[PDB]
Amino acid sequence: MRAVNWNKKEDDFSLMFWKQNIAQFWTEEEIAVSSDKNTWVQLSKEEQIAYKRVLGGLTLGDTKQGGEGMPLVLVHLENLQAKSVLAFMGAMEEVHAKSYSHIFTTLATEEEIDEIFDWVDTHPLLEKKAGIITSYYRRLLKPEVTKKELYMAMVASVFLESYLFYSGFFYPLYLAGQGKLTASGEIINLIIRDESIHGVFVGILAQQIFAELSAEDQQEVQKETQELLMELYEIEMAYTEEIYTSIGLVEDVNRFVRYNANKGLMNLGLEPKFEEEEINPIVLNGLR
Amino acid sequence: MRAVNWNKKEDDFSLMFWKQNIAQFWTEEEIAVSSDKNTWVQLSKEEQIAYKRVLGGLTLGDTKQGGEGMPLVLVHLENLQAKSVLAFMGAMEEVHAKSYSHIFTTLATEEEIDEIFDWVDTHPLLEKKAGIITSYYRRLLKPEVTKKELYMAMVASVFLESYLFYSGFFYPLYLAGQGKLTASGEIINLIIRDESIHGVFVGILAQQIFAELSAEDQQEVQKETQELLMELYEIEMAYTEEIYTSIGLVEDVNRFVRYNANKGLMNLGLEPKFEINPIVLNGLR
Ligand SMILES: [Mn+2]
Ligand SMILES: [Mn+2]
Ligand SMILES: [Mn+2]
Ligand SMILES: [Mn+2]
Repeated sequence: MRAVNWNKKEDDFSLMFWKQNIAQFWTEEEIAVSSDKNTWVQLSKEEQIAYKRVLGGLTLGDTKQGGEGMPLVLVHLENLQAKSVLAFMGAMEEVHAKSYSHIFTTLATEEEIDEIFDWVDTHPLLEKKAGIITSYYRRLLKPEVTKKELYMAMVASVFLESYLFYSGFFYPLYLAGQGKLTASGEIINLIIRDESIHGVFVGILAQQIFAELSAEDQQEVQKETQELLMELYEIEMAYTEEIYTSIGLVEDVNRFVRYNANKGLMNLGLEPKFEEEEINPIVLNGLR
Repeated sequence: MRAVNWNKKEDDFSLMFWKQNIAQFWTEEEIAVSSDKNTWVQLSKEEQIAYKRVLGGLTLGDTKQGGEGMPLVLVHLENLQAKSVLAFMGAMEEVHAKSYSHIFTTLATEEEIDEIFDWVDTHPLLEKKAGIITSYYRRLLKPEVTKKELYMAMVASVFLESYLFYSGFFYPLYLAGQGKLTASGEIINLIIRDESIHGVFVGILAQQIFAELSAEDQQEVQKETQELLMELYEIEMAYTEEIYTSIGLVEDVNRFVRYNANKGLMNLGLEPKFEINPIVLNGLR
């Protein structure tokens, strides 16, 4: 039985990603958010509700990535150095999830926070989104998995945090770019800095697995990947309509979703499928 | 589907352990090992070989804990806050494993290091040890597991890092307690500091599951736990004889194994089953 040996490279990238993930390590106590209260109260009830709902959804995604996605993918990887990187990434998903609770403790009462998490747990589209993604992870709950199954779980993982999440990162970035909730915006930018390299790394692993497949299996997962992309896109358009109609941002959020879907495809070595638009300039200022 | 909500406690201890795990965070590059060369060369060939072999075995343990044990236990937990703690622990197991390579890079040539890892991969006792432990984890690769299966995986985890690899920490601590290889000893102490709280935490989770089992299931896992304890002990006794006879430390290491087996039992809320070396104790300072 093999032990991980870092003095002999198993690939050309795992060490670099290990060092980068460790270098970027942070926790929620590093950013004080109390100063956001002054701009929080300047928002409308509908704006506050949208903010809490999108952060509720982000918490769900990170809960599933740290608790199902990364662990089940990494268990089936044979590269021990890449496994190490995924374990660290999985830990950071739990830091991400906890940091949203750090924001909530400042911006909401205990009753209001209970309301958020109850709404998350019962929401039909969130359940549908999460259910489709985690079904790919659940297929890995067996002693031996096929590379097709492992590839598609990697695709699901890239789509979750390079793509599906951004319907949610939009609004904290949009507000931060307008000078509102900027401390919470600093936290969201730390999360995005992590997820950027999470998606690149998993996409590299996926491309390596894809190249190992038979031609028949490659054709199957190529088609399944494109179907999944557009299945999730249809659900995300319904979600954006539900969350953002009240505050007049549906089409803006949809453009951001398409932008990040193209990024997820490129992380997988695949061509863009949506027209190449510029990032919303207010969002861009929030990423600064 | 539920998201983790840290503003409402799911238990009375997960936050306490989250904060402590975080507070103890460290990486392999914090301790420079170069100064150990001066005491390394003063060891005999037999002492150097034993050192490299024990550290190879420790690496295997952490490779298995971070890549199999922690992920498969955590994926079946219902408590999302406890899940979070275990995910962080699993990440630290990879820090542990990488830190042994950091030591090797200073103390061994490239060819010698590849010899170590070849010896680890083909060693029959290490294969048997790891195979017994990871068979409890492999049982968790299915969509529905029983609480007996999850309990026994937690038992195996506690035994792995409260018990079954102290046959290995003995020698780094023994040398460090004599002023030899003290920088590597500092790394081992950071690892032990983590593993102390890993075993306690998984032991708490195990006791919580145990209390939900029927009386019949409790009887059955109690028997399996005591038999596993002694199956591993027999293998460990053979391992210590193989590793330490050349340097005259078999009986000392065996005493240390029994002491830590008792600690693993206590982490599970169980009574001790066996009736510390003072130089090892000085290496823990
Ligand atoms: Mn994340
Ligand atoms: Mn991620
Ligand atoms: Mn460890
Ligand atoms: Mn451990």
